[PDB]
Amino acid sequence: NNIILNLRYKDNNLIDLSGYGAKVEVYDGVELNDKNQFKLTSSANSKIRVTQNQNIIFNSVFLDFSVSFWIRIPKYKNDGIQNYIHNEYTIINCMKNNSGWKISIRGNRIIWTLIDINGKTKSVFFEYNIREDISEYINRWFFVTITNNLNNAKIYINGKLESNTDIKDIREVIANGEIIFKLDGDIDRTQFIWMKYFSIFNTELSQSNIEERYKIQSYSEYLKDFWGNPLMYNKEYYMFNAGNKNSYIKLKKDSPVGEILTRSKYNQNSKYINYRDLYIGEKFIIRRKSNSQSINDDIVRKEDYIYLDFFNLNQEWRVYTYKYFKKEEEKLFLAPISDSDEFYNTIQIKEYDEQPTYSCQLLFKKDEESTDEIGLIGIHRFYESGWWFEEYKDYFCISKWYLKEVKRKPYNLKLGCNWQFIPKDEGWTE
Amino acid sequence: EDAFSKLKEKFMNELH
Ligand SMILES: CC(=O)N[C@H]1[C@H](O[C@@H]2[C@H](O[C@]3(C(=O)O)C[C@H](O)[C@@H](NC(C)=O)[C@H]([C@H](O)[C@H](O)CO)O3)[C@@H](O)[C@H](O[C@H]3[C@H](O)[C@@H](O)[C@H](O)O[C@@H]3CO)O[C@@H]2CO)O[C@H](CO)[C@H](O)[C@@H]1O[C@@H]1O[C@H](CO)[C@H](O)[C@H](O[C@]2(C(=O)O)C[C@H](O)[C@@H](NC(C)=O)[C@H]([C@H](O)[C@H](O)CO)O2)[C@H]1O
Repeated sequence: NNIILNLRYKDNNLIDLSGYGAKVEVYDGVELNDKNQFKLTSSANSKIRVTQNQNIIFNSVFLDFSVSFWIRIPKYKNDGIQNYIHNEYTIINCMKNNSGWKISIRGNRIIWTLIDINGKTKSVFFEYNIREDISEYINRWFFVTITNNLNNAKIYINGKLESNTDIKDIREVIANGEIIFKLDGDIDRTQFIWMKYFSIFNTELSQSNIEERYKIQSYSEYLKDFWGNPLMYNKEYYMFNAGNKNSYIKLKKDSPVGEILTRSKYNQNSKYINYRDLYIGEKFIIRRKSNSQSINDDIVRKEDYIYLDFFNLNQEWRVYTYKYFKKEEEKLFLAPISDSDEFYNTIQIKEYDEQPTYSCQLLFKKDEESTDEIGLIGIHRFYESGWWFEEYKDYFCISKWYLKEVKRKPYNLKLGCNWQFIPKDEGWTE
Repeated sequence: EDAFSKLKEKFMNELH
């Protein structure tokens, strides 16, 4: 409600479904999908022009409005950190007679600029850290909302207030110009931005309305990968533990188990950046257990029954749990595909969290029918060796312990039963 | 073959 522009995918196109029937021109250089995602590149013809309807009556000038959208901003090039930090570029422009708003990016900053008839210019921005071992923001879908009052220009991220500027010094802003979606500034030939669900409202939205909107635009039947795109069957993925962020799974040498190693890090000499490597450890692949069920698309849904496979020695291997583990946690068995009575191979994929998340849980069961729970896949510190000094070592494991900890509310984000799946993505190079 | 049987044996060695 109060919505005055609402860009949505429809028949190989973007259209205003606000109910005010704006004209939208998508040029040949914009990539679209039925997931409502669209891509702006460096190309001259990667642009969208939106003309607001001029046969219906709207405000000539206005300073009580809001802009909502999701964005996915690719990681800096390691050898391009100078240009990234310094070179500001517009992504969305709405200016008639040298006044109105624009959205722009300078490296790890997203910037909201107002300009009045007089030419007074005020900005509010949101900067994310590019020294984090694992960023919540770099190359990942997140939710932006910018509200405007007479007093305050606010930026909310994933439903939470983050930045505030005083804009009482600005009285008059023209908000009825053409909205041009286009990368405009000294960008690299390879620069691009993904956006979805771009909306404009004729009101300043409450924090409550922004958080309800974050939760609804986040909800799906289907699970999501590390980047925030839909999780897929038959797709190569690396595995991230949300509970042990700097951990990764590797097949132990001459042993059919998964040892947990520490992620390698950014090794070059830039003082401005640091990250943990993401494209390390075993390459996993998700398979549907059943083909007799209806499987029109390759999208992984909550409560689906899967096999969890990985590649070893140019062969597809599988993750099993031993059937008879008396202990509270056991090392998983990583071995070729095999009908063996001594091991379970069936996983149900769960979402125990009720807040928006990209994490999922992996529940071993007897059969698709059996109603009893064996344990959740996680990580555990096991006794390795020593009598005087005791060596302990992390292994890829199952645990009954997790079954009780997933029931506690608010959901414990720190549990090692919380996994994300990371495919190779052009927006992350290391 | 029983290459899988040699891994099941190594797995049993691994978890005590
Ligand atoms: C710390 C520990 O050893 N925990 C293991 C637990 O150990 C038992 C005793 O400790 C507690 C406890 O967990 O704190 C004591 C509490 O008082 C109990 N809870 C309550 C309500 O009071 C709790 C209960 O077990 C649970 O409530 C339910 O059962 O147990 C511990 O003191 C004792 O110590 C041993 C010791 O080994 C001996 O050397 C010594 O002689 O004394 C005793 C005798 O052996 O052992 C107790 C068990 O016998 O036991 C449970 C099994 O019930 C687990 O093994 C638990 O360890 C957890 O195992 C799970 C897998 O099952 C994971 O491996 C957990 O590690 C990770 C993970 O989730 O993957 C690693 C993550 O990095 C970490 N998150 C981080 C760091 O970000 C998460 C973890 O979820 C978060 O840290 C918490 O939010 O843990 C691992 O902790």
